[PDB]
Amino acid sequence: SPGIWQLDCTHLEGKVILVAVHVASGYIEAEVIPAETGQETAYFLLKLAGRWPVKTVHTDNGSNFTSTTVKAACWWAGIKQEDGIPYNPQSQGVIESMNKELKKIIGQVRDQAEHLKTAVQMAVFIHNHKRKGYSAGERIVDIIATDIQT
Amino acid sequence: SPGIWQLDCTHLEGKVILVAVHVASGYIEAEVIPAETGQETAYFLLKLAGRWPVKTVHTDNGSNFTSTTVKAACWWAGIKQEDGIPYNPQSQGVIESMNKELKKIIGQVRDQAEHLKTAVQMAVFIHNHKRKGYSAGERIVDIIATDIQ
Ligand SMILES: NCCCCCC(=O)N[C@H]1Cc2ccccc2[C@@H]1Cc1ccc2c(c1C(=O)O)OCO2
Ligand SMILES: NCCCCCC(=O)N[C@H]1Cc2ccccc2[C@@H]1Cc1ccc2c(c1C(=O)O)OCO2
Repeated sequence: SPGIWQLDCTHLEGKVILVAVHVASGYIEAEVIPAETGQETAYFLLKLAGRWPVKTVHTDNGSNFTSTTVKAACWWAGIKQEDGIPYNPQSQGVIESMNKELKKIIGQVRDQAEHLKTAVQMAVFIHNHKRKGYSAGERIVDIIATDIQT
Repeated sequence: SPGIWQLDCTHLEGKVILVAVHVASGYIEAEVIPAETGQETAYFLLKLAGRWPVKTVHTDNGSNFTSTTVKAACWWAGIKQEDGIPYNPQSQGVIESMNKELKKIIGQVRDQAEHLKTAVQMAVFIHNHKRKGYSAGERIVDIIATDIQ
């Protein structure tokens, strides 16, 4: 559970926002990309895995599951690549709600930045610091620290 | 100390590698950029601060210290912008050693990637996971968790 992440792809302003959610905490990382390709997804995963201990990634769709570049990145970074089939059906709804929330925050900050990528990073900041009580940022750190003492 | 970061700028293949070091742990984040501008530095800081609890940043030079865009990012993200004057003189050497180490790792992986940015992210991964004994990645998490508790 401490090492499980979920990829998620949402759209805004004719661009793609690629999101990784740390399942146990709700902490996220995100980037704006022109289109969701294997190469973009692979590069995003490499960045993520150098920053947090990524053990398992539930890919967002079958194309990224299949992509040889994504498999190469997962091999390189020691990540177990899994599907994202919501065997637990509440997962689809949680992700959809998260996407709606992110789009809302982006809208609230959009005017403070010239570029969408900047607004998305502002939204990541706000999401991860939001007290809901601990923040997602506090939760991921706690969860991983607890795991290390084991 | 748990919230203190140091910016660092090094060069390779006619490009710029911008690095943030978490001082207490030695954990790093890094990106390749065409040139070190206020705008690049500001954007990098926004990314960093949304991901880790950045309280204080020791800027890498006076231009980024002065940049109004960098100040805007630090204001926005709630970061205290400080200079990077090594009042403690061992700081220059530690950073220089880190840059050398990173360039070495980059060289070791360079052939596995078409693009420099990919090699740099591989080097970040290796640096943060390297057991010295705990890894830098384990140390940053421990330090911040202790601070929360
Ligand atoms: N020079 C001879 C070797 C060239 C082999 C290229 C090759 O398949 N490496 C993989 C191995 C590997 C392993 C993990 C991550 C990336 C990569 C690379 C793929 C890659 C993917 C996405 C990107 C990239 C590159 C890049 O290649 O940089 O750049 C920006 O987004
Ligand atoms: N209604 C439009 C008003 C325009 C205000 C522009 C403005 O100063 N925002 C700051 C506020 C703010 C606060 C923190 C970080 C960035 C920014 C933004 C600066 C910025 C910097 C670097 C970048 C950017 C943009 C960007 O502006 O996206 O893009 C990629 O690298």
